Amino acid sequence: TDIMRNEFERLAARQPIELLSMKRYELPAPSECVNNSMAQ
Amino acid sequence: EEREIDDTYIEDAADVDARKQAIRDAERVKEMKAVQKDLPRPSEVNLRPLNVEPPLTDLQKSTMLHYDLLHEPSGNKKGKTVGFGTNTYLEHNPYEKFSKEELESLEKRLEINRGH
Amino acid sequence: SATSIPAILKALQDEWDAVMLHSFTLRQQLQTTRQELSHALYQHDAACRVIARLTKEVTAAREALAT
Amino acid sequence: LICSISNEVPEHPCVSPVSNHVYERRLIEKYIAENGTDPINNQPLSEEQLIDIKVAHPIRPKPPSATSIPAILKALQDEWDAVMLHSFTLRQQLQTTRQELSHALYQHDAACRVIARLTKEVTAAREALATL
Repeated sequence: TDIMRNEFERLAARQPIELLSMKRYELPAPSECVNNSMAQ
Repeated sequence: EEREIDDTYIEDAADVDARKQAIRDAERVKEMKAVQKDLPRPSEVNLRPLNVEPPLTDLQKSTMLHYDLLHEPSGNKKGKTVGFGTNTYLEHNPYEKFSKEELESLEKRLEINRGH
Repeated sequence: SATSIPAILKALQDEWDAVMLHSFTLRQQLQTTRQELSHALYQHDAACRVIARLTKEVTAAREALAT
Repeated sequence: LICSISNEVPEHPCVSPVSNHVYERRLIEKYIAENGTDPINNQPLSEEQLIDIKVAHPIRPKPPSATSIPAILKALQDEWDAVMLHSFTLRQQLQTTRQELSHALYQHDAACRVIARLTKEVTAAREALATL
């Protein structure tokens, strides 16, 4: 008895797959990056 | 017969001299917050008023040579009072130009972050 | 929206990733507007020293014209 | 962890249902037998109104940690609510710098017209006097 929350939660558990997060901050690369630098 | 009065007066006179030196040291330095560049002064000229402020910056900061130290308070006060006389409508023209200015560089911000 | 939930994870990642740069860009601009303001203050006070020598050259001229 | 009446570590905690506060059973029981009231708010309370601390029921809990999903979400509020104040420090200081820049560039624009006239007048006085 819940809203959209229940549909994606039950689908995530049934499929056995967690939604991917931001795999970006850790790697990066020296030499768009003016922004990425100022974020850091 | 003075006693500990000349010492109090000497501390008061030494206090007065420190109040005159700190205030008259520099307007920008005393209020709030550069590398030496004779090539930047040479490149900027390649017009006369820009070269005058460049030598003024190199003198106060003291590949950097110092020399200029003879260029006093009374002549600056009369210069400031004279320029104030020459300078609603003036308030709106300054607010409009400030909004216009408010409306290469990216490498400096990234290096500022690398320091952070 | 109906929007897939695994995607909503990557949205919140991107939105924090964006706000981090929207906070960064607004701070380096504040430092350089203050920095370029300080370059104007040196020229402002350097110019009013150059007017004192120009007033002397005018004062020297007014004495010679009288003679 | 503490009893609000005595200040000791209560060995039999019972929470009241009028002023929500953890009292020691043996201490609060005597307070009720003195007069039927809650010590803090002075609202009416009886011994049956008081309730011992219990395990919830059948759902198993775990201790309050940084992993726990709700504790992690309240953490991200602290992050953003602090960073929002960080923006004010730079928005307010920008409104002083641009206001001082506006008056500085106006004094520069009002003064440099007088440098242009003195460079004219001192050279015109040299052009006039030298010719005579």
